[PDB]
Amino acid sequence: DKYLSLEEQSTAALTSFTKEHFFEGMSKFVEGSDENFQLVQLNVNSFGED
Amino acid sequence: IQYRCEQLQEIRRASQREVMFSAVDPDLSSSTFLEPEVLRDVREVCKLRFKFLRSLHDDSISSSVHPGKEDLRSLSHQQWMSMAEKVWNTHTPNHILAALERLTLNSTQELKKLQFSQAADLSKGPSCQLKEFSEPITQSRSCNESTHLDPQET
Amino acid sequence: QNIQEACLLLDKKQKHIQILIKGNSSSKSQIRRSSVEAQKYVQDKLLPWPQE
Amino acid sequence: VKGDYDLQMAHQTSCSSRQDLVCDHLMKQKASFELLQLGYELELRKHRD
Repeated sequence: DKYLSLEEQSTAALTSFTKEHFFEGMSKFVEGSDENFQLVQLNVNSFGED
Repeated sequence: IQYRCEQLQEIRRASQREVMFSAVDPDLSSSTFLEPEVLRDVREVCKLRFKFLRSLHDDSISSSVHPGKEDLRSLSHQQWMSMAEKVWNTHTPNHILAALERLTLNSTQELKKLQFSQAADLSKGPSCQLKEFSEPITQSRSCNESTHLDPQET
Repeated sequence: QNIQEACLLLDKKQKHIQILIKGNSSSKSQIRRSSVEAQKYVQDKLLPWPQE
Repeated sequence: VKGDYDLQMAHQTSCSSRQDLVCDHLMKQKASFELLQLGYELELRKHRD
């Protein structure tokens, strides 16, 4: 039980490390890459609300 | 029967020896504390098994199924079994468990040090003070002509 | 193209982390069973012999 | 466009290194469990003899 509790604390420390730097920032960065390699012809009309 | 009683009584006397493991203060430099033989032998058996598991993982990510790697894996597993059985015959179960508890504690402190070192980098605003990251490792000075743009241009 | 290949590598590594987490949880459960099996063998098979 | 791809590449390399660190820790934990499991199998064999 002592060994298995230390191994749970090791697993909890690992879980904290995985939460802090995989979840809050990664999901947003992958979606934008599907746009075709069009050398941005600044065509006025289509640039949205940003 | 008498020979078996003597063997079990020797394991019992070996179990009674308290194994002192040294305190892990992080800032205390290099000092000469001798590692317990059980901690060394359990660490080397765990490290041999870790290298074997890592070799299986690297081969699952690299889609290069090179067929000549199976015989070397069987040899590595037999070499691990023989060393692990040697460890279970040389050291008492209590000492092996206490060495594993110490190894788990060390692994937990390595993870906490990695959490603190990355948090200190985010609070500095964009001022590019390229101070003295000193030591490591590599520069294998061999290589040829090629034009590689020194890319730490801000 | 390197950015796309690196995304596929990130996904493969993520699947392997999930397999390892599940494997370690199973191994922890198996160590607990093996402890109970060894104690039960001693109680049911070894301890009766002195009376015979 | 050049400055954006260099930024994405640097970010992915950092994420890949952090995944390898998590894998290596889970494999060290796995190696310790398999040593303990072999210990029980060897004990049960001695009990049978």
